[PDB]
Amino acid sequence: LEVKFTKIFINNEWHESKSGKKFATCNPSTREQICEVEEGDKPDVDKAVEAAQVAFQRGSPWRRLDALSRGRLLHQLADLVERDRATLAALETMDTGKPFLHAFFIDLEGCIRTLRYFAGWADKIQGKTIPTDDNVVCFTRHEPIGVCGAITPWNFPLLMLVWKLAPALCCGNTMVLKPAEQTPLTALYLGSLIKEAGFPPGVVNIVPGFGPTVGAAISSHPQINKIAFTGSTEVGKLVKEAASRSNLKRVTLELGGKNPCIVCADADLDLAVECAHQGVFFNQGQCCTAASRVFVEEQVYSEFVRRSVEYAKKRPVGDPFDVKTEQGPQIDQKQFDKILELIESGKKEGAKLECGGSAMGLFIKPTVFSEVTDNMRIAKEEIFGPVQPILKFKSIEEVIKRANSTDYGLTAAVFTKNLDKALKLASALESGTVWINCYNALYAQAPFGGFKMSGNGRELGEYALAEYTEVKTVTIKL
Amino acid sequence: VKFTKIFINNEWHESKSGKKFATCNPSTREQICEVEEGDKPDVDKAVEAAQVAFQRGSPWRRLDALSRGRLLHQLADLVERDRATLAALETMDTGKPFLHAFFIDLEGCIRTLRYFAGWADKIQGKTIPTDDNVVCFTRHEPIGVCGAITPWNFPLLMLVWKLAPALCCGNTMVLKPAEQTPLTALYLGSLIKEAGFPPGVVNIVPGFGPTVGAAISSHPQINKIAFTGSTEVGKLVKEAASRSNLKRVTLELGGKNPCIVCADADLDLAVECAHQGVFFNQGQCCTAASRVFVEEQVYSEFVRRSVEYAKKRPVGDPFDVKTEQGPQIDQKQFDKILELIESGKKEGAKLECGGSAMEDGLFIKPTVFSEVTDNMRIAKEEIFGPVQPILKFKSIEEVIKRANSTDYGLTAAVFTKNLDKALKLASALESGTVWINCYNALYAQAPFGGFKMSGNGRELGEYALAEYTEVKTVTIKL
Amino acid sequence: LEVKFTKIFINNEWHESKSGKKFATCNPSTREQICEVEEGDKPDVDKAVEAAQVAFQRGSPWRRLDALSRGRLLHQLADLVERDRATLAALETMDTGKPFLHAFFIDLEGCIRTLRYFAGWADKIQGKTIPTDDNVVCFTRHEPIGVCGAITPWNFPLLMLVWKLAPALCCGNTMVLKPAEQTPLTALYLGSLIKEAGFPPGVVNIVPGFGPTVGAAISSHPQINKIAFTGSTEVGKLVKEAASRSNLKRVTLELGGKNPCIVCADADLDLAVECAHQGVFFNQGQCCTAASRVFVEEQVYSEFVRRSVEYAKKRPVGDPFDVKTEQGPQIDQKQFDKILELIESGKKEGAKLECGGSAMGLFIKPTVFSEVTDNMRIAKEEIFGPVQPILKFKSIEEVIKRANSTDYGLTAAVFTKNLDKALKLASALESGTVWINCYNALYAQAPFGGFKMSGNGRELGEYALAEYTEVKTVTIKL
Amino acid sequence: VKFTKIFINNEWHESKSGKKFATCNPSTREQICEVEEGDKPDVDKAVEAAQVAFQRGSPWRRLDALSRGRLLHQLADLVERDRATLAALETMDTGKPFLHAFFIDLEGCIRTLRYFAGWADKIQGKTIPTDDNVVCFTRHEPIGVCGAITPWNFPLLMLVWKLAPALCCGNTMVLKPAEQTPLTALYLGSLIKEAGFPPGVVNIVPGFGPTVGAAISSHPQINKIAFTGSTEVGKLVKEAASRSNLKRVTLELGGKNPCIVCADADLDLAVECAHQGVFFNQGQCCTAASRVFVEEQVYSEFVRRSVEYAKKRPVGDPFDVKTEQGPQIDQKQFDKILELIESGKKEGAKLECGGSAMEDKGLFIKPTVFSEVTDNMRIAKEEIFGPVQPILKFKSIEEVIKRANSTDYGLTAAVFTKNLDKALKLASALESGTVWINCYNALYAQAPFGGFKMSGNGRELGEYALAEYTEVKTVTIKL
Ligand SMILES: NC(=O)c1ccc[n+]([C@@H]2O[C@H](COP(=O)([O-])OP(=O)(O)OC[C@H]3O[C@@H](n4cnc5c(N)ncnc54)[C@H](O)[C@@H]3O)[C@@H](O)[C@H]2O)c1
Ligand SMILES: NC(=O)c1ccc[n+]([C@@H]2O[C@H](COP(=O)([O-])OP(=O)(O)OC[C@H]3O[C@@H](n4cnc5c(N)ncnc54)[C@H](O)[C@@H]3O)[C@@H](O)[C@H]2O)c1
Ligand SMILES: NC(=O)c1ccc[n+]([C@@H]2O[C@H](COP(=O)([O-])OP(=O)(O)OC[C@H]3O[C@@H](n4cnc5c(N)ncnc54)[C@H](O)[C@@H]3O)[C@@H](O)[C@H]2O)c1
Repeated sequence: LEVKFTKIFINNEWHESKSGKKFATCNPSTREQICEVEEGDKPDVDKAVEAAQVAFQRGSPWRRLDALSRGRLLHQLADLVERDRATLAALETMDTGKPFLHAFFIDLEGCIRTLRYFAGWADKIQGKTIPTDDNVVCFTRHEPIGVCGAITPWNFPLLMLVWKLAPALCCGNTMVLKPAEQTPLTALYLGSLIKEAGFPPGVVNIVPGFGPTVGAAISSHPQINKIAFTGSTEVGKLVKEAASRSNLKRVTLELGGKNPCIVCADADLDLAVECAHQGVFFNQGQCCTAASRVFVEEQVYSEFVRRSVEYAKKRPVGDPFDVKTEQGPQIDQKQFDKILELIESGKKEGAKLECGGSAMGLFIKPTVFSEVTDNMRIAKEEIFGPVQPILKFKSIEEVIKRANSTDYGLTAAVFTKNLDKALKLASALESGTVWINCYNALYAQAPFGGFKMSGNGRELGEYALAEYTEVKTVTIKL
Repeated sequence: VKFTKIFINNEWHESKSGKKFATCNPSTREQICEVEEGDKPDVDKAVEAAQVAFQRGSPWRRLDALSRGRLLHQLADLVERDRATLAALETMDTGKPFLHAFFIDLEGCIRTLRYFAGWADKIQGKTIPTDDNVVCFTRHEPIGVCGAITPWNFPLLMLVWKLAPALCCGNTMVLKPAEQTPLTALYLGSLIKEAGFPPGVVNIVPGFGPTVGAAISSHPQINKIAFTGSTEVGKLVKEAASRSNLKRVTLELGGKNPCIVCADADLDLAVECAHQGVFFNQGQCCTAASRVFVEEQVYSEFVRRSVEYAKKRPVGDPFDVKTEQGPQIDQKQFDKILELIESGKKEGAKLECGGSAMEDGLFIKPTVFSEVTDNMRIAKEEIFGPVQPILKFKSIEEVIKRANSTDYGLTAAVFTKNLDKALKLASALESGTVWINCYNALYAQAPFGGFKMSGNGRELGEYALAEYTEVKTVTIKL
Repeated sequence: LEVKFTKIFINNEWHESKSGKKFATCNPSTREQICEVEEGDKPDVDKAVEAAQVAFQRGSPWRRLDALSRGRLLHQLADLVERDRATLAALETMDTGKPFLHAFFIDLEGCIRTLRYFAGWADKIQGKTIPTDDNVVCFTRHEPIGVCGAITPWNFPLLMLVWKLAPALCCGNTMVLKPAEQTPLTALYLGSLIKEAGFPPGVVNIVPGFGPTVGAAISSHPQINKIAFTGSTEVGKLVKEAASRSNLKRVTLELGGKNPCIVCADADLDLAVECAHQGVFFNQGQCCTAASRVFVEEQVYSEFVRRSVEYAKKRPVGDPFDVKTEQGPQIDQKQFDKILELIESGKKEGAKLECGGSAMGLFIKPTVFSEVTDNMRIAKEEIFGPVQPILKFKSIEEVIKRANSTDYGLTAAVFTKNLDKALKLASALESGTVWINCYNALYAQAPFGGFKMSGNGRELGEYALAEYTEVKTVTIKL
Repeated sequence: VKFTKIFINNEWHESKSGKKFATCNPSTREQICEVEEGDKPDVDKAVEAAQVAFQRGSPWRRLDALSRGRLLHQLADLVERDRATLAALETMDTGKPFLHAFFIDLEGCIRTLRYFAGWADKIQGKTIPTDDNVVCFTRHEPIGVCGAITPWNFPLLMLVWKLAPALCCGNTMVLKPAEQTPLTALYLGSLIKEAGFPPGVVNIVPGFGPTVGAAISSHPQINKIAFTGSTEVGKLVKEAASRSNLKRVTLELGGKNPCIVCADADLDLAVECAHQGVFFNQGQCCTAASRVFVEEQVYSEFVRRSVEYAKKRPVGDPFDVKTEQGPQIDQKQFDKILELIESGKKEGAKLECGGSAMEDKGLFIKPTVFSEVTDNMRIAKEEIFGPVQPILKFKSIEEVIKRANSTDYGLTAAVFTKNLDKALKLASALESGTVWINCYNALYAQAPFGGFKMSGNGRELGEYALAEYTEVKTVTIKL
């Protein structure tokens, strides 16, 4: 499979970098180089931001479109992505090491449902008419914010981009996007379909490059109105801070978590075992929603640990293009070493290994730690790799205090047949999403986001539209 | 003056340092009293009080939704009871005409409280259609402990715009008034205790910016901070939030608000509205109409009648029945104003009245400048004083570009009888509020806030609830 | 306690019937006459409708009020009802035979919560701004429907009146009310409070009288815009048909039902026994929400029947004014003879009397039927008196078909600890309200109403506002 | 004409009676085909089929929300693929200019389908805060089996305004097109089947009013009905609904809609708008501008410019690219109109053009303008539904308000003025479901439509349409 699109994307034309520089992207499954990609910088960002400003200029074609046509263009874009679903899944797998079937049936399915879902909102973005006084007409407009910058991570490259572009374009904004340096490939392909669908030049522009260079340039730009970042807490902090330093641009942040997973005695234990396994080990464990703190009630603890080890010892690891591969390699050696060091962490600290604990190329064998306590490091640091740490609890209100004691709050899951327990837990957990008797159940129509240091604002759902619009009161006196 | 101490757990406290700052009457230039000077150790005590008041099982948490509303109505009952006392303190602290604080500043607080009293049992999440065997819904939960930082120009009302939605939504608060204007907030606490609010739901720490405010903005257990004040400090607040615990942030900041006048318009209506829109609150108001664009056909007549309005504006003792304009807040502001006046002369604008102080005394003569251009300082910097600069224009598409030329975007006003002209302008002005044939037309039910660098979220109306709640998704598999 | 209000209420003035006729109202507790009431007719109706028309006329004081003042007037009325709480409760007990404490702590509490809840909606009824084309402004108004008529039954006189008047006034309509002929007293007393709160003349008018006479004049009236009826299916059918044949006025109906009460094996039996008993015998069983069909899984059945009988054998029956009286007399002899004929029915048909079955005065003692089948009379006909029948079932899917087997669908209740059983039943029961491990849990903020033949619109919650507003599209082109 | 039979369970059926009725082209004045004549026993079978398809556990009920939407998009794709065929039949059955049915009627169907396609995964209930230990929420469930009864003036489009929201929300349907205009509905049935809607989700029974329509409105297992047609039959529908099972009812009825012209209006813009608003679809329109109030001081100049617009309006064969007005729908309407015209003279209005038919053979009526009209005349009170523009005269805004609100009708209103306050004051005072300003017939799938007072009950189009096709359930849980 050959990589067509490697340049910078602006006014629906392909540009090479002003500096002339280029950077490489590698296949984590072979460690070998894939291609060279134009490396943009502050000069390239400036150009893209101009373009998106002109395309947003009042009187521009994009602004003159009627709402329903914005939806038509997103439905066409989604049509093209379905036409080329296999290519895109494959570019994604070469760049991230993800199983091809996971790329094809998950990442791409999510991009199409998201794109279609927000095409549906485009003529349904409604403000309000407000009663005040007898002789007054007062109403509200949900106007487009303007120029929106988007900065995405390496673990769900295409999908995270789509979570932003889909509501942004639906609402009538324009965009300058920046993929992670590790994985520019799909984003760039997508830009080819954006031309082929009909989007007027300048509505979407794309500058690949590095964090402290292209990304900082966006976050600090004086004529970008709004920025949406998905990635690490560390960088999220800087992005909000550069945003406020510069022009006070609006900010959406989705960051990581140490997400709890609570198993009650009265759970259906195999559903629970099955979902905590999938929740830990999906996408090589390199996923923001990973189920990295599994609390089990004392009475079913050993039976839970046992059954989980079976699942982990039997999980096929290999070449992501093999159809039976359920786990590929980590993204690169930098993550590889990060993970194994943290396994040492728990060894060094008293946790009980039950399987794995070593490498196997860039593969790490599925690892289960038994008998984990809150103060351990694999219990407080997001591991972001195939490591399942299992803890033990006695009380319902005990487990609540313990799950809520991190600084983060992205996700939680609870497993029980008991109506009163499921709901009482769902209300008390400080989490952006609480799954009950399921894990990784995501929907285009259900909002997603963090409490606390897991982030700001929401993506997906009707709630995404609040992030891409500016509210205007018009008040008329008679 | 009865209330001077730090308010925590419905109790009055001396500063942990024992220090005290003085508050002063800008009319008499005499000192009203001394107020406890808080610092970070005081803020810690208040935040802890608000945390405890917010734990699950807490009296405040276990209250009915509708009970929260009844609590807000009883408070608004109390403010209406002590309405004259409160308006009186506010006039002492700010120099504001007593009748203005009584019929405007105080009237806003009672209706704001009443409006948000009615929202308590109407904060509604969503139930979301997904799959045949899935129940998925969203809950609008309180963010938690909420910080307010308010300015000196509308001390009690800018307070209430924050306190009122916050409580309605079930949060707790730590409030910091401006060092110049602490009294009303300290009095409001006593009414909160008399109203039956459980202790710790509201805590008030008076003191200063780089001290108490900075403590509030970077605290690790404040979840959300709401700021009204200057742009320079708003940036600092958001930076502190971004760098501490990523707390949610609302900003209401200033503006350079245009006031557009077509030859079409009711000139008598425009001249008074523009006049009241520049001079209200001694010009010290976020919504001040500091850039009056007039169509040349009616230009000179506008200047003539505005000059008359200004020459006849009664300036004097705020407590006298007929005072329309009191003294500026303090000597720092006073000098700021005269210095910007002078720059206008030095740069070529045409003085038509005022330009001077009066009895040295903190009063400034109502000042009108004609022949103003966009490059001038009196046309770009926010004066916060009784200075009305009048500009000139010819075409509508010319006026739009000139008005949107700031980095600000709080407020705009348009005067015309032409249906299409009115609506075209309402759509094109990049401002949070566009008034048509009125000015300063504010309602608890219409939201308020800035485009661009004038601010971030919204206060008042239904949109204010967005800023004091967190969206959780609960997804259940069957 | 002496009745003060006996006459017809129109333009805030008391009036004798045009005919001079009057009808008596009697105390079921005694069988004796309480007083005489002016009996209106089509002539008096016509006069009331004109009052409502003039007060709803454009430019009238009522229409000139701002929305938030409609709220104040509702808060003021609620305050009056709370001030005279015990008197209204007593008038209602005199007229219905209801326990005073039930009149005081339920009926009246529901009136005060409803008045206050809909006071909060008045300045919060919002239409929409709709995006279409570049040069078009389109928005909607939720305008007031106009003159609304309201017709209530005898079993909750004040409460059912309030359920219509609170949302109707909240949205700015005007009304003509009609109590049941059996209970006019409290409706009329309320009218005196309406004058005392400050509602403009004509906003509310009351014309007591009989169904086919005053009630038909309302349903048929060419200048009433909306009718809201609570009562019998038979009369509800006629009201809708008269409304259609006349002027096509809008219609709300809340009718009766045969409401199922489903008990699973894993239910908390004592809770389930407690609520199914209370849900049958509340208000002497004379309740639209009554649990006249109790399905039990045949593992707990006899143990359910047993404990049920203990509850029925000891529920104290006596003078509604005695503190410990939990069951008063039936509304009159006509209702009395309906129930005990219906008992006979079940005897013939093979049901097992477990207790009761006889009279004692106008009192019926708690009667429980066991071994009850779908085809029995007491399983299909609304008993509307203290008769608890108990059925038996094996499957979830069986009980689902059997409960939906009616033409009615007002309420349902479900008892189980099982998360999946609760929700499955909740989604599958064709009922306007489904309770889970509770019964008769009503809130001002939660809508109420019927599926199928149990009713049409909804009452309470935001959803009631739809029944009292008319939608207008305004579309402007530039 | 490939499709003439009864559509039930995505199959085709002959009437149980074996009877058929004729449909005829109002331009040829000849018969197009025969269509099965249904009666109650066929409506029972269709209703039955709609129930089984609606049973819990049925395919349609197990689809996820988004796939319901994907189906509606898929059907809108087919309507656009066969756009010409569908617009043609419509012109054959109605007399409508082909180009009007292609660019207006058929375009409204595709946008309506596509707008409500997007709503299927966005029908959102509420969660309600009550007590510390209570979970309370609402669900917006499908009402169940829905029946539609549509008129002959916009056959396909009035059908789609009903089918689209209903399907979106997961209902099933029994449709009945008007006996004059069955063809498009039966063609639609094929496209619903080719789109892969499960059998029974949509069922179509052609036939007559006191027959099939009455059978539908009184059916004990139809849960909800949506009716567009005349007021007199709308009353009958609601009555039958009340006598049977209290099924929910939506009514879109007629109007006598005012069109108000201020002196400060763009007169050229008002003239054409007023003209196209009276004469569209040969005047046979619920939105028709059947009462043109003009201010005295542009009055006679308005009349002058309208006459010119009328005398130059090309009447003729609907398939000629330059026809702007075809023939009336049949002889019955034809006589209605002429009989209302003559009474116009009898009562003293000033004919200014038209007032007669044209051919001896044809069903064409000359564009007819009346001046010097007054509120008491019949052409000012009764709905003409034909090419007749009566122009009235007024002085005051408060006077024009009272006069315009004086009907029992209240569907639609139009105001022409440049004055911001005049515009908005009238928009609040006019008791009408839709008030246009400086435009006419400005309809969008996103904006609701329907009557005040006797012009109807509910709304169609916009989010408000979903309210008529769902049933609200509260679920309250105690902990
Ligand atoms: N040495 C450490 O302590 C440490 C800790 C954690 C992660 N890391 C490194 O960061 C990576 C985390 O992976 P990730 O992509 O999911 O999260 P990330 O936050 O590092 O990157 C997310 C997105 O933000 C961009 N970005 C990075 N820095 C930016 C900046 N200052 N301004 C604007 N944008 C910026 C990135 O190019 C990317 O597109 C790891 O590969 C690891 O090498 C290092
Ligand atoms: N051109 C200038 O010299 C300039 C510029 C900006 C601000 N200021 C000062 O601010 C005042 C403007 O009036 P204002 O009250 O409306 O705006 P402000 O900037 O002083 O902010 C007002 C509120 O924010 C608080 N605050 C101040 N500094 C803070 C900090 N570092 N962190 C957290 N909170 C802080 C203050 O206690 C006050 O309650 C002026 O009087 C002036 O002294 C001056
Ligand atoms: N006042 C009048 O003069 C007047 C007005 C309108 C229609 N009509 C006559 O009605 C016929 C159709 O005109 P229209 O389509 O505009 O209005 P309409 O109300 O008669 O028909 C609309 C729809 O309702 C159906 N329908 C008719 N009677 C029904 C009934 N009893 N029960 C259930 N459904 C029924 C029809 O088959 C059609 O589908 C014409 O023949 C016309 O002459 C007369």
